[PDB]
Amino acid sequence: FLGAAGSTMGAASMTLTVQARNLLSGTVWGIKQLQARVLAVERYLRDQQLLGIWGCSGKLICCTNVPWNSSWSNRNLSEIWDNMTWLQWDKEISNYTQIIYGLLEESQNQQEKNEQDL
Amino acid sequence: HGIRPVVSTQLLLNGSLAEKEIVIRSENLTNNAKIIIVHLHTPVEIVCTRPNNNTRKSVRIGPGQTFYATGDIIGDIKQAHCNISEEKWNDTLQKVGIELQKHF
Amino acid sequence: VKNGTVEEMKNCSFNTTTEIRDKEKKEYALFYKPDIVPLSETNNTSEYRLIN
Amino acid sequence: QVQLVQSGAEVKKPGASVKVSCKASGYTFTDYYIHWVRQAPGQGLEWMAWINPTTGRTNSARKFQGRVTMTRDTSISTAYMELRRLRSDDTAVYYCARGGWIGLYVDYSGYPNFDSWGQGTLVTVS
Amino acid sequence: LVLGNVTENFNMWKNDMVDQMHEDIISLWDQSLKPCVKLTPLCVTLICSNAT
Amino acid sequence: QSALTQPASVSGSPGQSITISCTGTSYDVGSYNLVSWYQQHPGKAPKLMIYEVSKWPSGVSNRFSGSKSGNTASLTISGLQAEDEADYYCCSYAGSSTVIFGGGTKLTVL
Ligand SMILES: *[C@@H]1O[C@H](CO)[C@@H](O[C@@H]2O[C@H](CO)[C@@H](O[C@@H]3O[C@H](CO[C@H]4O[C@H](CO[C@H]5O[C@H](CO)[C@@H](O)[C@H](O)[C@@H]5O[C@H]5O[C@H](CO)[C@@H](O)[C@H](O)[C@@H]5O)[C@@H](O)[C@H](O[C@H]5O[C@H](CO)[C@@H](O)[C@H](O)[C@@H]5O)[C@@H]4O)[C@@H](O)[C@H](O[C@H]4O[C@H](CO)[C@@H](O)[C@H](O)[C@@H]4O[C@H]4O[C@H](CO)[C@@H](O)[C@H](O)[C@@H]4O[C@H]4O[C@H](CO)[C@@H](O)[C@H](O)[C@@H]4O)[C@@H]3O)[C@H](O)[C@H]2NC(C)=O)[C@H](O)[C@H]1NC(C)=O
Ligand SMILES: *[C@@H]1O[C@H](CO)[C@@H](O[C@@H]2O[C@H](CO)[C@@H](O[C@@H]3O[C@H](CO)[C@@H](O)[C@H](O[C@H]4O[C@H](CO)[C@@H](O)[C@H](O)[C@@H]4O[C@H]4O[C@H](CO)[C@@H](O)[C@H](O)[C@@H]4O)[C@@H]3O)[C@H](O)[C@H]2NC(C)=O)[C@H](O)[C@H]1NC(C)=O
Ligand SMILES: *[C@@H]1O[C@H](CO)[C@@H](O[C@@H]2O[C@H](CO)[C@@H](O)[C@H](O)[C@H]2NC(C)=O)[C@H](O)[C@H]1NC(C)=O
Repeated sequence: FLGAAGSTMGAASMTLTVQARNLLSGTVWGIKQLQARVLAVERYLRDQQLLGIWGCSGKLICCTNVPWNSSWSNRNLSEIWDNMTWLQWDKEISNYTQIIYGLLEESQNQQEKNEQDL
Repeated sequence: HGIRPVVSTQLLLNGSLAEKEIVIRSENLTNNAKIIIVHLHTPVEIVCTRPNNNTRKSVRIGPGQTFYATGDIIGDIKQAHCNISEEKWNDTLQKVGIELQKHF
Repeated sequence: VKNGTVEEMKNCSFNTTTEIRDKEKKEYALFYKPDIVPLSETNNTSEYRLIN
Repeated sequence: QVQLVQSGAEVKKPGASVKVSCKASGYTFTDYYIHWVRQAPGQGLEWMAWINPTTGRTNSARKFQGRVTMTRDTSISTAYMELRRLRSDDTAVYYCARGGWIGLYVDYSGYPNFDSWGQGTLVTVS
Repeated sequence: LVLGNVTENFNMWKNDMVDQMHEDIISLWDQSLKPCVKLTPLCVTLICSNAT
Repeated sequence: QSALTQPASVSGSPGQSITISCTGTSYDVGSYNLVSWYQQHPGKAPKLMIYEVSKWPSGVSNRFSGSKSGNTASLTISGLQAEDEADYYCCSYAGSSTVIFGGGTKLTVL
């Protein structure tokens, strides 16, 4: 399920479908378990929503035309794929995520205005 | 809005003020039964109190469960009352009068 | 009272089941007049009911 | 001017009872409280009780609860103080004084603003 | 499943799972007593022997 | 009995200023706005000069003034004439249904 943790970005770029699969299950007892069973679908729907706004409904490694403002990392590829791992990298880029997302939304939408004109 | 769920029967306590002026609102003003709602532009500061100094007594009713009731009274008994400033009230009442005369 | 007009409390006493056992004892309390209604089927004013 | 008149003097044995009077004039006698205060010779003042003229419901310090009876007679504007079980300690001068106004919406009963006294009556327990 | 190249922090005394477990077992305890007999008439006077 | 402790006596001479005080408790003096002062001298019933902390009755003695802070109430004199020779008493509403007095004190003049 999560054996790819601690590995490099190149390593866990493969077997992402292993993590993508296992996010739904449950059955019923009353007060809490039902509350524990609408959390799964709600979490999955939110994570799919944010991926679908950015034109990335295909659950691949989705690639984007929004520039990497160097202030976000000020770091180079050579120090990243060879050694660095996902959680450790996430602790860095986490300082800018909410700013990044809206740019993805709008860029998807200008790509949309470009596609429609016929 | 932040709704204030306070309860009252003849005067709307602690409510939010009117929009810009005293406004009257009703389902059908011509009908008697439709209870009209009058919304005021300025508040009238009411104050109420009970001068008596009650004290509470612990009576026991069966196993484990208590029941409270008023014991003696320590002060000298007086009348519980409410107070409203007259000059505010009469002026506000006349303003409601003109807003009623708009429709009558 | 001889004179004046104020609220008054109508001191009342009742035979409640006591804190322990199904033993009984007497107890007293005060009740505002709207909470109390005269009972008596005969013309007597020494016996009262709660409005419940 | 407003003034209160009092009994002359009393002499009693221990275990007996004493009644002292306090008649007032010059103001509407029902509109003010009456405060009773005791003065032992060459010693501190001891406040004793108060009474509302229009009703009963006296109250007094715990030294004298269940032992002092209090009434007023509306006919002749006279208040009366009853001490029922005397001790040798109770030898002192007894005063009556007019208290705060009897408001119908505010509790002025406990207010120390009394401003008109009697002559003081000397009670001797011997 | 074992993770090969990871490291984490743990805290016994700030752990949340205990603060849920207590509520769980208190609630499950309370279910078992709801349909059962309530006693209450047993509070009556008890006269007992002088066993010696 | 009374919590209104008071000094025993003072003394002075013409033109001086003297401040009497009484210490009560948080229950009575430190909770209510109803301290008052009284005086008496032999052969006479006592007399009022300060009521409700600092206000004056009819006529007598604008000279006297008083105030309270914490559990302490005070009466202030200045000029200190011969008529001020009297036994001054501390008084306060004691909470509940009771007023309570202090021990009293003599102003030795002049
Ligand atoms: C909600 O709203 C309610 C209202 O609807 C409200 O209830 C009201 O609250 C107020 C505020 O708390 C209460 O006000 C009190 O009123 C008391 C009574 O006041 C009236 O009566 C007296 C006496 O009147 C007689 O004597 C005068 C002469 O003095 C005559 O001219 C009169 O005609 C009258 O005559 C008698 O004989 C007639 C014969 O037929 C009778 O018909 C008649 O009934 C009488 O028996 C008047 O003096 C009062 O006037 C005062 O006010 C005017 C206007 O400001 C002044 O110009 C005037 O000089 C007076 O000051 C009024 O007419 C008051 O006693 C009380 O004030 C005193 O007590 C309080 C409490 O202790 C003190 O804080 C205050 O400082 C006052 O103390 C002085 O007086 C008392 C005794 O009166 C003394 O014990 C005290 O030591 C001090 O006197 C000494 O010092 C004086 C110098 O400072 C000196 O002058 C004195 O001589 C003495 O040395 C207070 O004002 C009101 O009663 C409530 N309403 C009712 C119905 O009770 C309620 O609070 C509200 N609630 C809320 C939550 O908001
Ligand atoms: C409304 O009613 C309520 C009751 O329902 C009233 O509340 C009561 O108020 C009284 C005050 O009048 C208060 O009495 C005190 O109780 C304490 C016990 O809890 C006592 O310790 C205290 O005694 C000390 O103070 C007295 C003077 O106030 C002295 O006479 C006595 O000797 C004690 O003094 C010694 O101790 C103190 C403290 O250590 C020290 O500073 C002194 O120097 C001295 O050494 C009082 O008896 C009740 O406790 C109150 N009850 C409740 C339940 O709160 C209320 O006042 C009423 N209000 C109105 C407006 O009427
Ligand atoms: C209410 O009435 C009851 C009696 O019905 C009073 O209770 C008595 O009080 C006196 C005075 O302390 C005692 O001698 C009796 O022992 C009490 N009797 C009982 C049965 O408790 C009570 O004091 C009254 N209270 C008020 C506020 O009026």
